[PDB]
Amino acid sequence: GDVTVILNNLLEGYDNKLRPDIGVKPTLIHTDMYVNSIGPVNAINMEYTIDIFFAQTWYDRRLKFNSTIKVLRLNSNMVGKIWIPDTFFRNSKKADAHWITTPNRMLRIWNDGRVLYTLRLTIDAECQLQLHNFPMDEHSCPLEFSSYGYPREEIVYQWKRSSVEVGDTRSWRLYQFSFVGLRNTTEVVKTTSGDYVVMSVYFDLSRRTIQTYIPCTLIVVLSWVSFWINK
Amino acid sequence: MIRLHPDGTVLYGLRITTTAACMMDLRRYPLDEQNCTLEIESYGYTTDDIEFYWRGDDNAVTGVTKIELPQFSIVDYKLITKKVVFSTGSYPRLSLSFKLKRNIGYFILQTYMP
Amino acid sequence: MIRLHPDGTVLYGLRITTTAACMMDLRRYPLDEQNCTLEIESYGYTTDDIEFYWRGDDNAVTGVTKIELPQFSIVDYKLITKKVVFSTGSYPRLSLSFKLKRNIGYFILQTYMPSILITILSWVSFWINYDASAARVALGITTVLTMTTINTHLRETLPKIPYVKAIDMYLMGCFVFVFMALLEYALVNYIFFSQPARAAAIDRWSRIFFPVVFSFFNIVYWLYYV
Amino acid sequence: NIVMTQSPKSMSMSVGERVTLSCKASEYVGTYVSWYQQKPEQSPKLLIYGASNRYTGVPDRFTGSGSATDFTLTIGSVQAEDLADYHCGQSYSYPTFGAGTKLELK
Amino acid sequence: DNTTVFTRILDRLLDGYDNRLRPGLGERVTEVKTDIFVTSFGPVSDHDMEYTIDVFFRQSWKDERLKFKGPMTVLRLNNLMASKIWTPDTFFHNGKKSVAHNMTMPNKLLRITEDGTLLYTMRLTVRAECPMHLEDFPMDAHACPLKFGSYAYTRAEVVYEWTREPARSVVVAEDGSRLNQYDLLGQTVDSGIVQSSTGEYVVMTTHFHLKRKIGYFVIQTYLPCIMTVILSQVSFWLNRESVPARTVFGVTTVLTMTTLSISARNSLPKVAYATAMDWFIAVCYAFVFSALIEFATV
Amino acid sequence: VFGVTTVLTMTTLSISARNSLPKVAYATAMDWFIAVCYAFVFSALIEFATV
Amino acid sequence: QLQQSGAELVKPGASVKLSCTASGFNIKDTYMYWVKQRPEQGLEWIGRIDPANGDTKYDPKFQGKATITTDTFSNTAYLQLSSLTSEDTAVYYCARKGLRWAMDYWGQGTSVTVST
Ligand SMILES: *[C@@H]1O[C@H](CO)[C@@H](O[C@@H]2O[C@H](CO)[C@@H](O[C@@H]3O[C@H](CO[C@H]4O[C@H](CO[C@H]5O[C@H](CO)[C@@H](O)[C@H](O)[C@@H]5O)[C@@H](O)[C@H](O[C@H]5O[C@H](CO)[C@@H](O)[C@H](O)[C@@H]5O)[C@@H]4O)[C@@H](O)[C@H](O[C@H]4O[C@H](CO)[C@@H](O)[C@H](O)[C@@H]4O[C@H]4O[C@H](CO)[C@@H](O)[C@H](O)[C@@H]4O)[C@@H]3O)[C@H](O)[C@H]2NC(C)=O)[C@H](O)[C@H]1NC(C)=O
Ligand SMILES: *[C@@H]1O[C@H](CO)[C@@H](O[C@@H]2O[C@H](CO)[C@@H](O[C@@H]3O[C@H](CO)[C@@H](O)[C@H](O)[C@@H]3O)[C@H](O)[C@H]2NC(C)=O)[C@H](O)[C@H]1NC(C)=O
Ligand SMILES: *[C@@H]1O[C@H](CO)[C@@H](O[C@@H]2O[C@H](CO)[C@@H](O[C@@H]3O[C@H](CO)[C@@H](O)[C@H](O)[C@@H]3O)[C@H](O)[C@H]2NC(C)=O)[C@H](O)[C@H]1NC(C)=O
Ligand SMILES: CCOC(=O)c1ncn2c1CN(C)C(=O)c1cc(F)ccc1-2
Repeated sequence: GDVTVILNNLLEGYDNKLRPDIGVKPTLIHTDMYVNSIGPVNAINMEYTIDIFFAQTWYDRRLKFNSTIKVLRLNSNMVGKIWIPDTFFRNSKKADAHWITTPNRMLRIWNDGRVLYTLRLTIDAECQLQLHNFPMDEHSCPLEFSSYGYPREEIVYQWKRSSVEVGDTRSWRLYQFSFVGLRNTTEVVKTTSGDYVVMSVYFDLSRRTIQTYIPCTLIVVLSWVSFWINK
Repeated sequence: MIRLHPDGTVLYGLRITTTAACMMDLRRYPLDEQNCTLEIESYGYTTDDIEFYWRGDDNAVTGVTKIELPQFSIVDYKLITKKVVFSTGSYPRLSLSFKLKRNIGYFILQTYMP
Repeated sequence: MIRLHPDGTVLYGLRITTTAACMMDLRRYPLDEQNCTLEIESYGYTTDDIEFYWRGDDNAVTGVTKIELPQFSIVDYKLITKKVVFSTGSYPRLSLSFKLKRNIGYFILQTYMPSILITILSWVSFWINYDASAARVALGITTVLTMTTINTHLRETLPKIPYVKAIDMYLMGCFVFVFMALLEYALVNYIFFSQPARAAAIDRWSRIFFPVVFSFFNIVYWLYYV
Repeated sequence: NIVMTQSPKSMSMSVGERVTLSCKASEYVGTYVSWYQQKPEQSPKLLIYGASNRYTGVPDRFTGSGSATDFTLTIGSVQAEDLADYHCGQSYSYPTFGAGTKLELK
Repeated sequence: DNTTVFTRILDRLLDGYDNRLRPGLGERVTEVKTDIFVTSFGPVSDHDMEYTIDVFFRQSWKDERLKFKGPMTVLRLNNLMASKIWTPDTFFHNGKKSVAHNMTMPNKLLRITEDGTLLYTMRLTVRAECPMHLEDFPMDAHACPLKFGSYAYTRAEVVYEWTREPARSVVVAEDGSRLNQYDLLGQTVDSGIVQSSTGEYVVMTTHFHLKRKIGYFVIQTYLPCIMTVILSQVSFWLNRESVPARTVFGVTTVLTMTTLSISARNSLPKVAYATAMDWFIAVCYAFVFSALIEFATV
Repeated sequence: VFGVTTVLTMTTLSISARNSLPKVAYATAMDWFIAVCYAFVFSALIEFATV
Repeated sequence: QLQQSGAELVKPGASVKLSCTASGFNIKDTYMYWVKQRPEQGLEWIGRIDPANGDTKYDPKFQGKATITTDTFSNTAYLQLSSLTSEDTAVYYCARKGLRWAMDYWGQGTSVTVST
């Protein structure tokens, strides 16, 4: 009953195009992702598939309702209205979100701003593949995301306490490699428009033809048995 | 992105993946030089209506040096500006063209020496 | 399109392109008949609210007399009207069905002849005298390995389907024939030194018993799978 | 028809002691076992539904654990009033109950 | 004017309906009921380890605000009505690339009873992921799962329960198994609870059982192996004086083994460990070397 | 050896020759040329075999 | 929550009709069960009715001997037996499905005695 009133009050006099705090210090988006599975990795195409659950949080002074209701969950039908930060993956070749039944998106608005926005993804990234280090080869596959339309003066990312998780490492379907390590770095990149804060999470992999060359050499050496037979 | 300005200078940016098509002459295979190109033009506005020009001719295209193909190598790229005439009018055009050269050393051992 | 009328009769026609899925049975492949279907039915309305029926059973489907397939050939098409009952209600269904029959002359020569040739060549070995044993041994070995290689090479160009066919049973039959012939010659070569008349009889009996059994097997095969 | 074998048939335990019951299920029942308590000359009540889930209003000592085909109830500190009958019954299919266990204090 | 009464009823029904709020926000939790009717079980793939499945994913929940008093008592509303009312979000925890058909009009029926009970069903084409264990190839009997749970609503707000008794909920069609390699056995369903960083979410589970057919591989690889081994054991009955004959006889068996093993091992999908056919092929391949070395020492 | 060489070359030629072209019912104007190559080479083989 | 009829005494061969009234919720939401209990034995399932559609199932051993009908308007489910023998002298219960298909709410139970 009253939640409809609260929503109608929040949406009155609300402008979608403008990020919060346009004239003052920039918004500070916290980021936290959960890796579900890592698709097949191939050396020819030089690419790999990942499936994550991207989640990011930011304060917002205009969503400051006051009532007894502490927290209000929301379906994905609300994401279109309130502001949502653009965040693309620089390493992506082909990225698609999931809408199996409905749009997979979540929205949680706490009592004093602090929107929460999470959504499923599926990313294909270019992994710089090197093979001379074998048997000691350790490939590193990067995944680096950053804002697109906002310079460093207008948006800044930052990780949470842990902010990266994994699960069910046995069922990641990757054969030739094996998951070993995981790290996280933040940088600043200059481009045509200005300066963009570029988050970066890249985790390492290790490796564990030779079964096909043997049948050829075997037949070669075996054909020579003819020679020592009498003429 | 959309970026306004105090003097009204709009700035419109995209992020595109184009599977463009270039003609390849293979009479000289595998010792050949390829000229693959990318041609850009307006569509609904004649040359009396809109004007294209590269901004910062020296720095119009960036990031070419970091490009490394597995089989070719980017020798040189040039910039062009033209005016093309169709049946309906005169439309402006910009062109981007960069040569391609093969790595002969990968083919010598594998093909010629037998 | 949309085409109204004075008495309220709407006419709504799309232009669609369906990649339907029809169960194909390849047990009798290469020479088989396939019956593929296309089932049309409502989704939101039960049989109490909507009714389907072809508008003229003779001319409900046109253009089938002109369709040309590179490999198959149309034989006959039928039109059906049914009523299907799921867990929620009774939905109206219409069906389009038309059998498909493959061409014959192209695949038979390509596939079957080599095995028959290998079996006949394995037969060629019997006439040879038992004195030059090495020659018939070499022949009985070369036939086996040539047949195995023919089978392995043929199992690639054919469509990869992981269940049993008829051509595979045929090839395995020919493999069994050549293997039995080689075992027969091994037996003859071992038992000869004790008694010559046994082998001198077995040669002339086998020369006439192998082709008879082979032709009988082929007659049964081509009576049952044609 | 699914059959539910319950063991033991009847057992007696002193006050404040640990008590454990078992309900072996011959067929498959995917964690839909439910334990019912029946005091003498009353109506049965629901203690545990599913597995290791306590129905509201149930004391904290009643705890159960579940598997594919093996199920176990674990009472904590048995009291004076906890003496009653205990029935395990699966509802994966058309439901059927166990034989029943009577627990008299000593 | 026979439709005006129904249009007035419906417009009064949608008067001030807020689709962002689930039914009974401050009251009891919403209890969605689920039911699947698998129309056809698609082609299971060993390489990608995905299996295509078709479903008529049914749902039903009691919404209090949509109650009405009218003559029909069952409204068979169109497909467009489904977007304006609340519709629970139900994703698939392990589905890579699903697709909901849009053939001639969105495939969604929405039935509203007089009490307020809704019905809502789609025609999806699910493409899930099931990890396989090929340690018993080609005699393996592995089970591919399918997990669907609510999203953006914790367990304190939406709870899933199977529409009928769980044994008879996930139904497979009689002649719908357009499947060639494997053979279908049955179904297994199991409720559950999965705790995560956000909260505790309810998660239904379905297990489809599969057993590979061996009839093809019997006449494909095993029987040629057995024939080749029996043939390689024939050499002992040859005469010891005819040396070149026995040498060629022994070598060609190894040649046949190499050809057969190469032809057979190609179809096997890539794995880290060694499959159960590899041991048979290795022993079948070592006995001929044993016979050859035996002839050598003789 | 000579005949085996010719036969293997003819077969490996015919495979790709008919692969480059679609699979139609009737015989193309290249199938006849391939079949004449084929008939001559196997006639030479049968001649050798009977000699 | 639930009420049932009073104690019943009937001669063999006749038929008795039992009632279970649900107060506080519309039965058309959930199912309704019927369970009997012999003296000093385990529970035994009888049937299952769905007041939404009227569908019914029965224990194959009680099939044809028991009939379950419901009155959605008066909010009550009725159990009418067939010609009953002197054997089935036991208490009958009525239940309502819970969360995980566990029959949580039970009636006080009525006692049907077959005497002469
Ligand atoms: C050149 O032309 C082509 C085609 O002519 C253009 O492609 C089209 O581009 C437009 C512009 O974005 C798209 O419209 C919008 O699409 C998004 C996302 O689309 C996803 O779902 C698509 C299906 O849409 C739904 O409806 C069907 C109906 O059954 C459902 O089954 C689905 O579940 C969906 O809910 C699906 O087809 C898309 O797949 C394709 O696109 C992606 C992205 O490009 C590719 O990666 C894929 O590979 C694939 O090719 C995709 O999955 C919708 O979300 C938009 O709807 C919302 O947004 C509107 C604007 O915000 C709003 O007006 C709508 O009402 C709706 O908003 C609703 O939801 C909001 C929350 O999200 C609420 O807040 C709001 O209140 C409201 O309730 C919109 O439909 C076309 O889909 C797309 N078509 C195709 C075939 O690709 C191409 O863009 C053109 N190029 C250029 C440069 O313009
Ligand atoms: C790939 O092929 C194209 C097609 O020829 C090349 O474009 C050509 O580039 C030259 C110089 O780069 C152009 O010459 C110019 O002509 C104008 C005419 O007035 C003159 O004013 C300039 O000073 C210059 O001489 C030529 O016109 C142009 N051709 C076309 C059709 O646009 C391109 O250079 C090739 N790629 C590379 C890497 O060279
Ligand atoms: C291809 O397959 C379809 C089904 O997959 C076949 O459709 C079947 O056709 C027969 C006709 O021979 C139908 O039988 C009909 O029975 C009704 C019963 O009242 C009656 O009107 C007639 O006696 C008629 O014969 C059958 O219903 C229909 N559908 C099935 C079996 O599901 C079809 O015949 C096959 N062949 C062709 C060329 O389409
Ligand atoms: C680490 C941030 O995590 C998310 O942002 C997230 N977003 C959605 N969910 C999660 C948690 N998570 C790892 C799940 O798997 C899951 C499972 C559910 F059943 C329902 C929701 C989620």
